[PDB]
Amino acid sequence: RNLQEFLGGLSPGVLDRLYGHPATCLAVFRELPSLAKNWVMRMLFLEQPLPQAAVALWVKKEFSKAQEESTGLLSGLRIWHTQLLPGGLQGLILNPIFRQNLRIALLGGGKAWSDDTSQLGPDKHARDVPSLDKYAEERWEVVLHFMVGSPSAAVSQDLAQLLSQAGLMKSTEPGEPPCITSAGFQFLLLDTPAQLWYFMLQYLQTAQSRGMDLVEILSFLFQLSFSTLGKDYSVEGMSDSLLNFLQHLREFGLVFQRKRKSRRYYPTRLAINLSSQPGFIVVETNYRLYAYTESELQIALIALFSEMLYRFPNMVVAQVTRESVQQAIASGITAQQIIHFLRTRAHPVMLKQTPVLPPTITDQIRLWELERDRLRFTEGVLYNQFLSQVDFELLLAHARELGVLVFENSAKRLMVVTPAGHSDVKRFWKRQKHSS
Amino acid sequence: ATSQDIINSFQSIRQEMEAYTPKLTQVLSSSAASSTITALSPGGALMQGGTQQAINQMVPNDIQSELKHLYVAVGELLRHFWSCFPVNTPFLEEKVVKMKSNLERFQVTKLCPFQEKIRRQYLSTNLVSHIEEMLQTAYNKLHTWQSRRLMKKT
Repeated sequence: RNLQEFLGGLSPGVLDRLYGHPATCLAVFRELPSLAKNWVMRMLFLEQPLPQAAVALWVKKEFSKAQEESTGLLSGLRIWHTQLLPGGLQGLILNPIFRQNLRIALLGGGKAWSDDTSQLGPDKHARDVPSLDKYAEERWEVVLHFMVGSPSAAVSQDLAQLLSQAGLMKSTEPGEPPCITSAGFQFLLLDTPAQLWYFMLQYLQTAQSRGMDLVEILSFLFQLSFSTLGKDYSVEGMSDSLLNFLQHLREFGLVFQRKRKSRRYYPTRLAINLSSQPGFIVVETNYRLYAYTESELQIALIALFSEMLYRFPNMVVAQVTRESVQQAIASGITAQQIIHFLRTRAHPVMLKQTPVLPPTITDQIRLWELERDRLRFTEGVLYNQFLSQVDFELLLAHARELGVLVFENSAKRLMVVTPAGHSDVKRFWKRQKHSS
Repeated sequence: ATSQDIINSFQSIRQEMEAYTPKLTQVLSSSAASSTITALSPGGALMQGGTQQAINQMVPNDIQSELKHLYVAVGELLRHFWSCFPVNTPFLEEKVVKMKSNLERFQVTKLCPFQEKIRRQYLSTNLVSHIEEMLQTAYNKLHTWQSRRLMKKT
């Protein structure tokens, strides 16, 4: 799921409380479509509602579908609310709180998002941007290795429980380590910003168990999203629970902090990328992958759907075979996920070509994917004992009404239904003959 | 161009903008934004939606055929006039006068009844404006050339 889907199901009060922070409003505005942004900007400096027809006349008739979609999305997000214009007309005006916060974020005004940074002076143990990036990469690699099950990576108990609640890994028995499921493989194949966003969404969903304020967590996350890289921020000014949540972020690599009691925290590159690098995989027409990577995580991920051939100290040469792709699919990974992963990790050299990946390789992978699903199997019960067409039609209509029909053929008067509905169909058939 | 007032204005604006601070509220106002939207709304000053809305059906084709015939006549007469121009021989001096007389006779015979018909039917299109402009330009050019010819004899 995406941000818009998550925000659609929230109550109006929660949405209004979210708009109280300028950082949240900017993120919501950037998540809007291109057409919606122009409407928001035009209505930013308006103190009076506008007629619905006047707004509808801005976009041409041919692109009315995009206008309708944008209007529906804005109404669902409650960015604007319809106003009862005098004379029976309907006026459209943006939410005053959202508009005020957006103007504060853009034009200026009010207090800063962070309390202060120069009160405590320069950090005694400050790090650099490459160090923060290395720390974030190490944390993410440790998390993903713990997802795989490598003993070298050990995380906190609550983090492991969160993965179990997310369904990526299941713990069949207490004490024994959980096993990664197909959903875990799909999560691994996802892009890093997508993985971070999915993990944050799962955290937000499970936050209701801990009784934490969703609005505060969302506002803090959005503030971290726009935070400048390499600049510390004041820990003070936050509730006790949020700091605890921040500690979990410290385990996730999004936020770096020297000590729990330290008053300085440095947002990392991964935290910035959460709101939204060059790729290290070269794909050749002969079904060969050349990866410029050294960490065991990427090697394992590539070996999930490919056969390894050579491992030079700074290079990995692998071959994409039919058997490897079939094994990966049997593991639960679809071809679309593999193609997306290859495109995301594609080397910058391959970006020169008009297609990111050669069409032949993608077509071959997709065809290999369809090989497993070529045969369709449906367990059920077949009825072929119809003496008359009229009797067959009534039973077929009853089965369709029950919604247990699998296959119908009026030409030969043969039908196939689910075993669960077989008892109901038999009871219906007996009643028709007995009552006759 | 002007006196030292330009330098005074330059110094005044330099001093005014030397101590400058950004503003937010004073940049725009609700009334100004509403007026701009109304102007930019369809049918506004900058968004005039008329643009000869029904010109294909306005001034019916019966009048349009007569207008085309008058346009062709004016074009032919002015082509003859401009072919005669410039007048380098005394023979062409009388020919241009005859062309001017023919133009005036054609105007009186056709445009005035055409203008009366337009007024009777109340057509908002300024069809006569182009013909009047062409005739006025030709008359002004002829008058200027005659004045120059008189001046050359002085």
